[PDB]
Amino acid sequence: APKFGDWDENNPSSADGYTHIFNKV
Amino acid sequence: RALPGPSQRQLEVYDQCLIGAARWPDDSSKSNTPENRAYCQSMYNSIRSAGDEISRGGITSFEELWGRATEWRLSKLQRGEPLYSAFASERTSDTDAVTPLVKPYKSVLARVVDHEDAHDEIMQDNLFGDLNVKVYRQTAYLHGNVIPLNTFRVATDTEYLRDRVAHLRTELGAKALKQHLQRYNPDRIDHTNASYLPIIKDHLNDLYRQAISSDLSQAELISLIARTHWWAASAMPDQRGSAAKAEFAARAIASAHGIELPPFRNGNVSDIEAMLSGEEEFVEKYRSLLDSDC
Ligand SMILES: O=c1ccn([C@@H]2O[C@H](COP(=O)(O)OP(=O)(O)O)[C@@H](O)[C@H]2O)c(=O)[nH]1
Repeated sequence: APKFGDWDENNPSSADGYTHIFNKV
Repeated sequence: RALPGPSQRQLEVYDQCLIGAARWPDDSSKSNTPENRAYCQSMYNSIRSAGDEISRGGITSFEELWGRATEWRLSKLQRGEPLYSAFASERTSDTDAVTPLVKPYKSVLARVVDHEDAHDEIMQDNLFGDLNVKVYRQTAYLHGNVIPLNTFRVATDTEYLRDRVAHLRTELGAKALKQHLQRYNPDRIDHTNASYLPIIKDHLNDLYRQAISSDLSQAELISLIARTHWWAASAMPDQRGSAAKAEFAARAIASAHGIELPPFRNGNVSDIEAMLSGEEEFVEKYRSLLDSDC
């Protein structure tokens, strides 16, 4: 099994690593 | 009563240039740079200049101090107005804040999973489905009431993911899968509900007001500095730059009493250490997140 997180390899859809803000649901 | 003010016995430059660094245990390359030493020395210098004014009665409230931190930090942005706005705006209670645990935050995944206080939980996802997550739930205690803070989550059936993510991508589009992972990454920090920040902010003026005593011993001062650091960093009051501001403020109060804290140790990112601990834990571990070696 992959490292924690490393399931997210070469995914163009990988989030960017900084704080994002979103409207509450 | 007035206070000593910043010391004249300054840290060696090599240490100035590491004030407010983010010395990741997985990439202290950025700590060594010309720009980042430039950034850090500037913070060093503007902390003392805030230092100067706490001593004189100039800065009356933690919010005023936080302003000085914000003014400093903004003048270091060479970025523009979306980004400027963020570093300058408090988080508003109609939003949530989220940090995905991708680079440069990978060192954190381990910190959550081997964390004594971690739970094992189930996190129910619209695209991936159900997930086992290791979960650290930072909580403060204030007045005796419990205030949830930041919630770390690391997804742990990794094989299933890389499969399922790859699967999910092609249908909705990376476009539509990115969307999801910006906000719902299996591995992520969910930050303090912006709703708690008025009462935290009140709490911080209380601490600030206390720590600009004259009568306090060295111990009880450092305690009150670690705390102020602890609360401000963990509340994350602003959309961006909270870590920088927390450290700046925590240090400005130090200098107002004539203390000269050293950089933080390597691999010891101050706001993460704070986020991943409870208050009294952090207060007691504080002096040693600091590089206090001659
Ligand atoms: O060019 C920079 C910008 C920031 N930092 C530090 O790295 C952390 C980044 O957090 P900050 O709150 O500045 O911004 P954000 O994390 O929201 O991007 C803080 O400890 C900053 O002092 C740094 O070393 N160099």
